[PDB]
Amino acid sequence: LQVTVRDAINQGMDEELERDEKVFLLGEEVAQYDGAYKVSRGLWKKYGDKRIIDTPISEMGFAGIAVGAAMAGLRPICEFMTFNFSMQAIDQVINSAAKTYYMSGGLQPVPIVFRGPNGASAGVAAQHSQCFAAWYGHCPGLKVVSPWNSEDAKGLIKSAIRDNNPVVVLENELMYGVPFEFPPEAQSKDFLIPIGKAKIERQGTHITVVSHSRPVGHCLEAAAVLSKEGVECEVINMRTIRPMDMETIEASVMKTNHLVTVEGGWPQFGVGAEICARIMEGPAFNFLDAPAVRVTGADVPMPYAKILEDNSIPQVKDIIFAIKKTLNI
Amino acid sequence: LQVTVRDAINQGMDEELERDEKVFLLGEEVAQYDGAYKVSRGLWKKYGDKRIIDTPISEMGFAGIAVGAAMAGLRPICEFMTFNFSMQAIDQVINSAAKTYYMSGGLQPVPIVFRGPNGASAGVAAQHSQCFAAWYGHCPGLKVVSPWNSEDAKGLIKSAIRDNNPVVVLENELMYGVPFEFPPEAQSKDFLIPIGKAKIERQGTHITVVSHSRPVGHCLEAAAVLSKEGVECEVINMRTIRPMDMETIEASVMKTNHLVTVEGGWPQFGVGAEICARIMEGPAFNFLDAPAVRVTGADVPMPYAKILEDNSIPQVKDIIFAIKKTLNI
Amino acid sequence: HMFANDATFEIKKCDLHRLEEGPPVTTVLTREDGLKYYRMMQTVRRMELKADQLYKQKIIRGFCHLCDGQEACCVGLEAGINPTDHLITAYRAHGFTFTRGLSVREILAELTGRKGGCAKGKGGSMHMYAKNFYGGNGIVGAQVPLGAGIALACKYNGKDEVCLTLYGDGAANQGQIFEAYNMAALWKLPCIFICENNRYGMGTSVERAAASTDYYKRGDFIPGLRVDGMDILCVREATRFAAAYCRSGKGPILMELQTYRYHGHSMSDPGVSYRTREEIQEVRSKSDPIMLLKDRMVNSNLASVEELKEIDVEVRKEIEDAAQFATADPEPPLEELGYHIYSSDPPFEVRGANQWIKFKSVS
Amino acid sequence: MFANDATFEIKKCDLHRLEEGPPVTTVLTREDGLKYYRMMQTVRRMELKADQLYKQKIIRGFCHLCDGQEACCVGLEAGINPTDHLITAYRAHGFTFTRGLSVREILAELTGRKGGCAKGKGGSMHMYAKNFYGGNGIVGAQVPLGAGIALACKYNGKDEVCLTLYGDGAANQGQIFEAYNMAALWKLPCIFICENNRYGMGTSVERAAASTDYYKRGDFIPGLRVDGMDILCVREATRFAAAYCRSGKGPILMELQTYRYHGHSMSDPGVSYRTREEIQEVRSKSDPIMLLKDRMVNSNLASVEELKEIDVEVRKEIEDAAQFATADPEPPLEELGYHIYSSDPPFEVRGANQWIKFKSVS
Ligand SMILES: Cc1ncc(C[n+]2csc(CCOP(=O)(O)OP(=O)(O)O)c2C)c(N)n1
Ligand SMILES: Cc1ncc(C[n+]2csc(CCOP(=O)(O)OP(=O)(O)O)c2C)c(N)n1
Ligand SMILES: [K+]
Ligand SMILES: [K+]
Ligand SMILES: [Mn+2]
Ligand SMILES: [Mn+2]
Repeated sequence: LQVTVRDAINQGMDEELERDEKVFLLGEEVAQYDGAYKVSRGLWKKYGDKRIIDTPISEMGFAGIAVGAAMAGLRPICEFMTFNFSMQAIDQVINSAAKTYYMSGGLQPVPIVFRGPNGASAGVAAQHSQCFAAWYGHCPGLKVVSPWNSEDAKGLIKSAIRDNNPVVVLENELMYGVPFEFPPEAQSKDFLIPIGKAKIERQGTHITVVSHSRPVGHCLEAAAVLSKEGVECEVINMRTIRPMDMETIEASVMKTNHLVTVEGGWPQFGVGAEICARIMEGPAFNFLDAPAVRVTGADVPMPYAKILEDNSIPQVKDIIFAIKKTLNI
Repeated sequence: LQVTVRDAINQGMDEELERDEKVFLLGEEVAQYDGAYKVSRGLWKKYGDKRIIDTPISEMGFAGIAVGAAMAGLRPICEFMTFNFSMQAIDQVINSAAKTYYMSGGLQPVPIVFRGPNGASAGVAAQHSQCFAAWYGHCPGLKVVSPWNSEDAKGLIKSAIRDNNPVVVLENELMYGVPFEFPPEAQSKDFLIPIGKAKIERQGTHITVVSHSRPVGHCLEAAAVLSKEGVECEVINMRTIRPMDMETIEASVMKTNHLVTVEGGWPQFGVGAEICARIMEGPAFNFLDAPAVRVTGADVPMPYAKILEDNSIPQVKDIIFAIKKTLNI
Repeated sequence: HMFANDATFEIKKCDLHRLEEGPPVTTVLTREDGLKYYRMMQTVRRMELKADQLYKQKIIRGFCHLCDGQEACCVGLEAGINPTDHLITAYRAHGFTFTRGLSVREILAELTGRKGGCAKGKGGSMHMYAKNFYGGNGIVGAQVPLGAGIALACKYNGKDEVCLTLYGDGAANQGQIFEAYNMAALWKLPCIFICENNRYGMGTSVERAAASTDYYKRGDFIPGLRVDGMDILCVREATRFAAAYCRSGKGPILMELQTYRYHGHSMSDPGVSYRTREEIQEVRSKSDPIMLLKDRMVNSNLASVEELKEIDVEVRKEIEDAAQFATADPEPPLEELGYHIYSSDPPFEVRGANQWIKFKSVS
Repeated sequence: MFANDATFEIKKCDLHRLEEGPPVTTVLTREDGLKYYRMMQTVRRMELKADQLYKQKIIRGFCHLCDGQEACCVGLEAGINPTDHLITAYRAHGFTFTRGLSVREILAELTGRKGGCAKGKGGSMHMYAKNFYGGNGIVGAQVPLGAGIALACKYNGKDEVCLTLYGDGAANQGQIFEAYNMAALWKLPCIFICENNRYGMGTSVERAAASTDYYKRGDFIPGLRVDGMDILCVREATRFAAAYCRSGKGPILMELQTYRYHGHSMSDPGVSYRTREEIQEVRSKSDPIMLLKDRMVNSNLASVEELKEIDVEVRKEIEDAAQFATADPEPPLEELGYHIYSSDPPFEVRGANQWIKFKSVS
């Protein structure tokens, strides 16, 4: 069975809607249009106006409505068409949702999920290509996840929905149409992926390569090329941005002695920045036989032209290059 | 003489207003109320309605108006009452202002300044204590500065105004009433501090201690204590968050072999994370005799109760503790 | 001496927007209700004046926004709704926290940042919650879409409950409020949008901030009414009318309460640079909400001057006790700094000011 | 012998808080008519060509076409001066041309080549010109920007106005209401224009807006509703709204009732939420170009043969531009980091790893 990332997210939501009547989905084009990227296809016809709710283009407003509905006991899935547009609403996510349980001293939970595509796409230029992983990751009171493949996307959307706190689910528009082998355990309505646990996608002994979202697939392509030359990469799919699984990265580097981080976002104050900082502060630092280094998007607003875009996002050759530098090969 | 931080910012704005008729100030209570924290006192009386504009509580809208005016050739200073309230307006800062010169292929510059207090204050709790240095620092097309003392604030506000691009000036409410010796060079109306350049506030041989904003004064106190014990800290005042002066920090570390970063913001994907990752990727890494480590705010939304808040921001004793851990003493 | 069981009073007629008929212009007040509203408003007034004194003695710090002058609003709104209705407001919420069911002790102990406060000292002045009371919100405008979503949940659950969603005159120019108006109307949410107009948004008068100062009409396609927010009986009647309107399935409605705050915007605002002491004194002498009710009750023989004086004594003594409690109550223990980050999760550790400082976080 | 000019009836505008609106008669000269016809036809053929190039994969990402709305960009330009200001959202190829860029520069921008108006840095959504501020991809964001440009016109004192355009979907953005309030408060010379084409992406006006009288949403701001298929209606309304703002009376809202023939963008077939019959009927009975053509021919301002000669010339202009856009080289990789900051010395920008450095020059 192969299932595309978009269909696995769809299954996730569909299964959680059927399971809990308090669950509902709102955002622009989610209902009658079947989803701006077809992720919510068929949900409105199955569940109706009350459960799958098309909104006007009013981000701060409908995110605050979702947060309010959650405070009152419902379990909203608030879609942002992309996360670039969450900027209009980010006060609701941070000040109304993330901080509230703590401010209220544990009286008021906010079981809301914010989801939609994040980071770069193909040719959509600078207002539409931004990655928000490090921005949302920085904020106490939130959980932030970033699936790569179809199992990732189904298991994490289901965990997000079952969580009683705000969870930000940073999808990827280019992964939506990619089919993946879909294990029978992921086909279950009970399939959940724990928030806070990274997954080793490829075992190896020479270098630890950590990533999230789309670039995980490029790290795996990189490791396939490298193992023809006798180099074995251990590739780690973070899954969760906050709280990140540093323990899994540390134990990997204690075996491999080397670390490269790979992300699609801007480099400064980025996800790689935190991983490197933690590795240096932590028990694996003395195990490092070379500095940990970061592979990232280029440090520019995203250009439109194809060749400029190609060179503003990490390519497999950029990953191989940083790995070779790290291994002195 | 002594000049408080609030008065040095007032001086800078007054001088630049007098120098250039295209400069103007807008935001909530800037004009008739003499500023929410009195930073714009006397300016409306001197310059009038056209130049010093009280606004409704409409952050996205007035930030957008300011960005439009800058595009049309004016030179606005847009005040956020605190940077917490900039979240409402952050799309205008990042998508309309920051990315525009690049998107337009160098046709449309955006000479806007966003300024206001940032970070913790006293007993203002979780929606009002957030530091945005790493958030804004992350973004290409923006310049981001964070003054500590009176000299810093005057020279950097003048540089921000003279800059042709969007500049975020992250002030500090608790610093506003603090008096500093104000040398002749600073009292001059030509006083400018280059954006991008850190300043060494104290020379030292044992450890490099790097900070921004209020905690710079806590680092100097910590170094005054440690000096009586034979430990000489070199204290670096970043001044600029983006583009940070990594060369200055590198040259210090190659001398001292030790690094502690100090900031008031949240730790994960914070300012210290980026410095730590740069120091590991750069030429100074091999000069480290210990891991670089970070002193930050506690990783919580800011609590109200005095004893809780006291333990949520870095204290002199936490800076001293980190330093002694690093030196192994 | 026999007291009247009830009396009828004239209340100011509401100005109407898109409504053919508004609340009644007379209403019946029972002696029992009179006595109860009088004690409630006096409780809020005395609590607020105590907060002022505590704040000056540095026992309260950070933000403290007082609502004295506005007690006809929290108390009259409470008098027009059910305990099972919902309410959300901004930061000037001490009176609402009380009318919605918290004790003066818990409120003041939260202001003083002690373990006995309603959030054990985590929240302070701006963030207090109670059942069916959603704060207590410190970002201007942000509670308006929250209140609209609480109305959506009322509609979704089908219990004929409504949500009262309060915002000030300064907040009324927030974009998200307009976004909320449109969705509430589109979906017919049982949301009563309430503008508490005390004439100033911090230091900015309504005339300097709003091109139109008819707040009850800003909803445009949403009907609205403008209500005398100094008159507790006026507020109660408008409220009963607005809640009946939303429960009938007709969708959202706006109510503007014309009221007044005797204090500055907060403890840090003397309140004199943007208005005169005579304006405040004339509002007090002419329209104080407690004085208005007291005169109605005495003149109509619903209560004696001596009965009301005795309620005042009882209330002032309660606030003295409550303040003794809040001032003696220990701070929360340091070890609970990390508590209540996430709901329903296993315990975990939170980093403090450096990596060697670790706080336990439990749900 | 053609007529030098002719007098035409135009539809009366609905008014909100105005005691008189634009005139119900106008004079169109032969000269102006041939000009508007040529411009509208150039826009139409440019858009059709973009659709072609998108299907051939020479344009990628976003491509929102304005065909059907040509009376808007051309009518708006016909009612303002070159020294007035205009800002719109991302459906901007027509306004980019009417504000003075060439079809060559517009199409080379869409194809991502160095001959583009932004050197291939911006693509479809982000094109700028003198007094034309984009070309804005975040819905509603351009409205406060327009009010700010109007703030600058007032500050500078030269009697210039700013036309600030947003679609029906955008009309429910909070920042637009924040902008109406401050523009009224400060009497800004801002003309708020809602280009109502009936759909915000896939959501009809009836499903997004509780009230679908866009010209009245400004509330305390006066408004007019205008037939945006009729270039003469648009021009007259625009002349009236600009005179209004120039006299110092502050902002005004104009709703242009118009229609897009294509989907929301190249990725939207445009038929899950409306019928092909709906579109065909609009185009058959109220196409903006056929409406003008009928006016000119039937009033002897120009001949069927004249207009056909303009069509042939426009086709050659569009063909030449397309040939250039498809053959022009991509920008050179060395310029990836250029123009991050204005008026600064060169610096280095980090690429995909620390060993990749790009020079950035202003
Ligand atoms: C988005 C935002 N902007 C600014 C502030 C600072 N601030 C807090 S209250 C306030 C004035 C609000 O006045 P109004 O809505 O009239 O409420 P009132 O206190 O008079 O009831 C301001 C400007 C804030 N908390 N949030
Ligand atoms: C804030 C924001 N939300 C969502 C989007 C995605 N989006 C782009 S255009 C569009 C529809 C806007 O429709 P309308 O305003 O009616 O303009 P039209 O294209 O019909 O002229 C949407 C939802 C966006 N760009 N910005
Ligand atoms: K959940
Ligand atoms: K500047
Ligand atoms: Mn007010
Ligand atoms: Mn539209």
